[PDB]
Amino acid sequence: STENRVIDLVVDENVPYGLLMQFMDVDDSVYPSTSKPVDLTDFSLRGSIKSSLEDGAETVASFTTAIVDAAQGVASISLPVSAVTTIASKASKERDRYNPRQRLAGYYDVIITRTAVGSAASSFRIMEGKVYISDGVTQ
Amino acid sequence: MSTENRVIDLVVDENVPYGLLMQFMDVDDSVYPSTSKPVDLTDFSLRGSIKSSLEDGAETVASFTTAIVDAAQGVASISLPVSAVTTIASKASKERDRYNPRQRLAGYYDVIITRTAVGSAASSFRIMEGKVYISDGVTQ
Amino acid sequence: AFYYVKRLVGDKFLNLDPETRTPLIIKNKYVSITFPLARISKRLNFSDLYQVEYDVIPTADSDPVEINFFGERK
Amino acid sequence: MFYSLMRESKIVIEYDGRGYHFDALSNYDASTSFQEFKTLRRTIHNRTNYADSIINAQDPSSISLAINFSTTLIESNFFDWMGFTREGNSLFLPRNTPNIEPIMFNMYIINHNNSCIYFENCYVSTVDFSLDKSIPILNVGIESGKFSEVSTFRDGYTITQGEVLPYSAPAVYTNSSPLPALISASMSFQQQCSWREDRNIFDINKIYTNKRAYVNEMNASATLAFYYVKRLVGDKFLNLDPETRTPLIIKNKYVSITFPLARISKRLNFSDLYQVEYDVIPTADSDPVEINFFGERK
Amino acid sequence: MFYSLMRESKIVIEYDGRGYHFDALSNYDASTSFQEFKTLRRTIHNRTNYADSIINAQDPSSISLAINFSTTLIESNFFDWMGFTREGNSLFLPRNTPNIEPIMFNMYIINHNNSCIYFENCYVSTVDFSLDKSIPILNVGIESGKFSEVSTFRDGYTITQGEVLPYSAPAVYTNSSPLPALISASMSFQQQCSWREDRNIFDINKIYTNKRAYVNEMNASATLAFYYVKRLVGDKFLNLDPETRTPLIIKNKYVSITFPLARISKRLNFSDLYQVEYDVIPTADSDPVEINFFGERK
Amino acid sequence: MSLQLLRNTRIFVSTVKTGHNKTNTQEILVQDDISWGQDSNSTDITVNEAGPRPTRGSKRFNDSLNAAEWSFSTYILPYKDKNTSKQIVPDYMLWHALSSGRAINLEGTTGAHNNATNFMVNFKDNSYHELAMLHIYILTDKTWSYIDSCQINQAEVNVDIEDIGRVTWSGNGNQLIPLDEQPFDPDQIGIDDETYMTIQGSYIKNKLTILKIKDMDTNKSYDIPITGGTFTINNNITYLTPNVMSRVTIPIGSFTGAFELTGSLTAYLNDKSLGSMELYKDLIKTLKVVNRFEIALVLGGEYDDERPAAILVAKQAHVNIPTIETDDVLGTSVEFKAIPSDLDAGDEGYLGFSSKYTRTTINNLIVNGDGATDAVTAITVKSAGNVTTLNRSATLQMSVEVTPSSARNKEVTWAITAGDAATINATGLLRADASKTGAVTVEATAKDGSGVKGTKVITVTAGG
Amino acid sequence: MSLQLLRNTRIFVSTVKTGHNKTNTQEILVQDDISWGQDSNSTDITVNEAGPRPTRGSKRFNDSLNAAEWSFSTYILPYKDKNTSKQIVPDYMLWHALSSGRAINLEGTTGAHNNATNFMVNFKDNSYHELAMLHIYILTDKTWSYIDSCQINQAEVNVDIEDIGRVTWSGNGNQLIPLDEQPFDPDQIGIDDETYMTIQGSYIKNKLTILKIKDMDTNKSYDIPITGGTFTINNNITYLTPNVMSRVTIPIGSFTGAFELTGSLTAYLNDKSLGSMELYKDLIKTLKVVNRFEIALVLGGEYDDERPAA
Repeated sequence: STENRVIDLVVDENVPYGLLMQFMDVDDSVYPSTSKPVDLTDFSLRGSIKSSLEDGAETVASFTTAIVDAAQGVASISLPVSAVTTIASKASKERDRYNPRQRLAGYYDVIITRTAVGSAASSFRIMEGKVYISDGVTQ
Repeated sequence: MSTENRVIDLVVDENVPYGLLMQFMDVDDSVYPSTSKPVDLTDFSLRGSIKSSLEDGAETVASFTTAIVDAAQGVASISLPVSAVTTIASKASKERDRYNPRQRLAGYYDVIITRTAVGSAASSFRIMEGKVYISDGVTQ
Repeated sequence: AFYYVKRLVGDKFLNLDPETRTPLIIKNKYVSITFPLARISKRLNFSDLYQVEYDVIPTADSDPVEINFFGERK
Repeated sequence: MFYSLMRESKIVIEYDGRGYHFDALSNYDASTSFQEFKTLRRTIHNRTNYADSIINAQDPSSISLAINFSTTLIESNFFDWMGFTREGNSLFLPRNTPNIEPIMFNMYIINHNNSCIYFENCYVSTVDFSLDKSIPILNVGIESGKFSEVSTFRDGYTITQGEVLPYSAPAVYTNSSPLPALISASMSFQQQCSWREDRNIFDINKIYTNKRAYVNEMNASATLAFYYVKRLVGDKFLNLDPETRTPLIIKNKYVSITFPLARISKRLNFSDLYQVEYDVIPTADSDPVEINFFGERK
Repeated sequence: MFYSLMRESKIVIEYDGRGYHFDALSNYDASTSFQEFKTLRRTIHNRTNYADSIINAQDPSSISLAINFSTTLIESNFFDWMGFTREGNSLFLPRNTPNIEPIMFNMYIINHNNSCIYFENCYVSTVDFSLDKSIPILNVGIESGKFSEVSTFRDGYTITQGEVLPYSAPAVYTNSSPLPALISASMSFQQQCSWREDRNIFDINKIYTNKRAYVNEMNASATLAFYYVKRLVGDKFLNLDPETRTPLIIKNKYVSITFPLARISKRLNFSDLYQVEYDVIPTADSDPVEINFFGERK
Repeated sequence: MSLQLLRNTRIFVSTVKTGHNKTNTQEILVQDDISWGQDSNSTDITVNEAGPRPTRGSKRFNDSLNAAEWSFSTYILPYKDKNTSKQIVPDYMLWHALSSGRAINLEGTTGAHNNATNFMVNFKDNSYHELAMLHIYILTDKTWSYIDSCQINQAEVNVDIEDIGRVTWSGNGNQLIPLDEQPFDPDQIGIDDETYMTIQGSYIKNKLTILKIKDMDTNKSYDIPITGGTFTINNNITYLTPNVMSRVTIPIGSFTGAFELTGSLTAYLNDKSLGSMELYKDLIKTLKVVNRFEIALVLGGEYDDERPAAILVAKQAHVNIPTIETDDVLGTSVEFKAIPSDLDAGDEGYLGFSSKYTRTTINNLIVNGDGATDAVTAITVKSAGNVTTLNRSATLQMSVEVTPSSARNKEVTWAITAGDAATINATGLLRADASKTGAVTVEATAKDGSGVKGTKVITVTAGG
Repeated sequence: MSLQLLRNTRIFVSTVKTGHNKTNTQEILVQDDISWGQDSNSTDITVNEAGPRPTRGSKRFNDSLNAAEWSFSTYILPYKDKNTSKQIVPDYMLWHALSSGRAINLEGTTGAHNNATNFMVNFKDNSYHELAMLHIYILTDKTWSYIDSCQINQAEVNVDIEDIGRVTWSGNGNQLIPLDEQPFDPDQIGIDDETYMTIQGSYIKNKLTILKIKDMDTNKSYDIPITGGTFTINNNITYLTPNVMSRVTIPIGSFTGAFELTGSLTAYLNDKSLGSMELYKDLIKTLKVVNRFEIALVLGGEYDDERPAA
């Protein structure tokens, strides 16, 4: 368990990217952990892809948040193929050790937010990590 | 007979407000089992400050905002707004650590709970201590 | 086998508590054994430099354990 | 990040609310582990491959310390904590074990950057040292029930071991007649306790730690190694016959273990130079075994 | 005083009233010990700490001798004492064990200044020697019942081992066809006796020593090590199949152990150079196993 | 039909196996002691029988090849190049492959990076299992050859007085490969006469060697005239070779060991103040498990006018307990090891090479880490309005003036040392109270670690 | 502000750390090969990881100090002193601390004891775990120092013909301590010119070396003209140092080993009666596990008129 916010995204060159997050609320009080999904009301997600963590870093791209099926908790984060091309343009020429197709493009993090659901701006970061562009061959 | 854990290291998130709440509970070990009643925080105030070093003359990075949430349940919350988080992020050490470039050392913090009144004794008490770290964020 | 390393006082990520389910992967440039969910038990040895030792087995309901074989260029 | 070096450590034993920082520590060894219940439920329906393992208990820790003798004699507290009665600077082995449960204490293993490992519910289970031609050192062995990681701790600034005692050759006597050709006198003292496992159904879904224990027995023992030496033909003093009761003392300039009456068994080895080996235990009705601790000038 | 050096010793075996001083002794090992009955009577009244130990028996001694081959062949008496029948200079393994009890003899280990250790009621329980590329030597193993310290003794001035036999390469044959690529031929002979403990209530308050024993079995065995060698494709003579009955002889210039019919089991090891290992025992109806002792010129 | 002489060998260091240009390959001026090669392992299988007519025959198998060994010695020859006008040592890529495992970037701040003032090498970025990868090219007369995928194992520097400053390189390679065709024209890549003149203008003589040692636990600088010494940069690199029974194998990859920066310094015993005898007596009287010494070995000497020099700096060093070397003149040996503050921090030490070191340049290299970044030299603290005293319940916000005026770190800290009659804050706003009739002091020190002192005795009185 | 030369070293041997007089301390005339010091032990703790971006850093700890080593060579210089009129060697307390573990008593009969005829050293009273305890005082030019609680480990004597009779001492001490103040006036304690003349009157030349060997099992004295040899008096003394992880330690006590008195004697083969060839042939013909020989090596030769000898 503990914390696992750090996960790295590998986006594909020349292909639009879309991620599907099934938000969930597991509780291990009872031995079969409760599968209750969180209910997505007054929730907005924001995420930017910025090269390096230093202050003043240029914004490589910005995630486009989608909220669908609020009852069952799922949500989608995506960005158009034009955003993918803009990301791939500024990616470094050095390739990842384990995969000779990925190149480090920047860092990211998405931040959930409650906007005055109880007169509170309860915004906290969901996940984080590095964004990797995977060089394509089709185009 | 056991040990306390006054030394606690906090990790804040850049561009996000940080909220920590402490509950003070009275305890006792007797013939009947452990009886716990919340401590009534009346005339109880908190105050915390952050400096970049322990040595005298250290630059004050920021200070924490203190509040009491529920006296009957003995809950007090110690936190700082997002602007203070940005201020501490600016003043943090620039030295990164591999395997996790996010975290940077920000300084040392202390929290004193005090009860000041004419009939009350001038008693302070350092409830905690430790170091403050920052998880750098890219959004905002 | 690791070295006992802690980054914070009272750290939560790195400690000696057991982990009922956690995704683990022992990765190389040519092979990667994946445990979709793992049961980790820790053991500390007070040797010349403190060493912690894990005992990783897949959980009851974990997905099949992966063993990838990359020849060259993954 | 912060690595943890054994050489950069400090071991403090917490007893009665006071910290006994045991300096002059040559070497210590410890380990922590957990107990699992791993069963594989292979059925005719599904011959599964994935076990059902849950961590439910902490395996008791076995900590061993090697401590040099010191001028302030803090190390005699290990005999004191292990059950011996005290009069002045001499420790008696009581005729009967005083209490059912041993003397429990906590122990810290401090390290830099507020790092610590907290062993709780410890008891001294073994103490043995060899009086030989090398510097004497007593290896103590304690068993813990619960181990934990804590931020702040207890550090024995004042209660500490002084300078190590200078070497002095051992000598074993019978009354006041010296025993010739000594090789190595090894003494052993034990408090063979046993953990009382009380893991019950109220501890399901929880980690269990041993808390209570009882003393099976205490004992004092010594193994003496000599060279087979005879002064007369058909000698009576030095031979291989057993000795039901004989007063023995393994004496040094700083320590003297006394057996008011001893049961000696002899064993001859036909090695390069013939060696006899004694097995000294106190008799049934013998007076309490003495262990004197002389700091300086007796 | 008088120390006891192993190099300054003399081992004399007393049989039939004659002393067999076994010179050409490379090395011997022996030990003496006593048996104790140590019980701790912990009661609800007094949870005592002092045991009730009484020495009541002498643990049987296990003496091992390593004796070089000699020109006078005194060492064949160990086969003679262990139970083999004698005809000339050749020792037969009898089809049936002759007597229930082994052949008992006493042994002295002499040292300077009238010092001695007297092992009594001994019997030869093991004899094995390895014919190899080093000088052959047979390690005999005898077990004693009673050990004692005596002033005067028996010293074999005349009966003694002569000069050691010169080395000669071993060779193993089948009838008269040599077996190629020998590495190490090890022979083993045993008289697996057992002590009959008859400690009774009439021996209370006394030290008991074993006195009588019976032979469980005698046997002759040999382990042969070869290199895996084949001369033909699909060879019949040299292979890994077991051989129910085949005449074998492990021959030397001074000794020849003969198996009139042998049961051979083979074992192949895929080492740096492939090695096969035999396990030679005589068959059910095989004629008595021969052991010839040639001093010089056969 | 020709014999090849060792005197005609020429060594080129490359980071690429193709596209050789002046930024990837340069000639390395080597000496007589150059050596290279590759050894092979074998095995004999012998039958060991015991019978008569035994088999007496053996058989040999080639089983593996060892890692290629190479070594050579070069002179420490700092100079400034005309193209970039930045001080650089000709064998700079050797220093980089020794220092860090990243791609070479002289414009950066880690590993081998140069400047308009000096050439610098720091080990702050050597946490890699495979450091920067070189390819040594060997040209003997006409035939070519090279060692594939080399790694700089160590660099020996022997401080041998009455001799020139020299460094000995050692390392290992995967395989030594003989080349039949010319990889690159050695005439163009090799150093020309102009840069040769520029280099020979600058030589480092080991005789003019000053040493700067200071006990950080006591603030005691010693004056130790050296007799002879040496320091090493060691990587403990081990090359892994696979074991295959059917075919011979060559090493496939390597793994760097523990980075060690040790040294040994011999000097005569001096009875003068802060001499060798005082250091030896202090070290054998303290008997401490750990030592914190600052060691700055300055090859080539320090002078007001511009001189060449090579400097090794160990900020937090560890000094062994010295021993007395009984010779015709009594002496001692100061064996040290540069340890880091934290294991995974690097920064065990650094080096600075240049043909232009004024004393101030080496001083600010030692105390700031770079020869270009100026460092404070002296301080006199100033009050608020040239005030000489203070009365009870009065503030005194004191300021500071520093020299030089171009120091990078112009800030100071504040403290009270002697007397208890006032308190000071971070900014310097000294505050007092009543019942203060004693003389109190105030102090200030810079944050760059120069060791500059700012003192003032203010005569605080009870007032009129 | 001065450099110290080895040629100005002066060595004094003492049994007391205070109250230094002429009966507790005397100067020992040493040679060029004098040497002393003390070495220290350490340890490096290195992290050995396997992953990419591994930690490459070490750390050193001082853990213990070794026993101090000292050695020097002196000439065998017997003479008679004017005060007692008994033959005595100047480095007699060295011989005593080598020979016995009791307090020095030249009037006795064990260890180093003298007489009106000769100075004698026997090892009849060396059954001690800690022999007589000395303190070597070293004076180099102006600065003082000494080794605390030394013990004579061995004494090498090399019979090197065409050279003077000399003995080489070796030993160990608990700790080498540098002294800032003068312990005793070296002018008074040091040997004066009169005793120097008396000593230089008597020298032992290794060339004039007769050897007396006799087989006690056969009563056969041999005439062996020596070519070169050596004999040693060895104590095999080992110094014990405690192991403490938190603080460095110095040796605390010692324990003497097995006392060995060996030798080696080279000579040419002689065909004459009772020569080297006869001894060699007898020894290789008997082939006995034990031998009983009487050996009396006489340095300096034997003569009717008075001559020095060891």
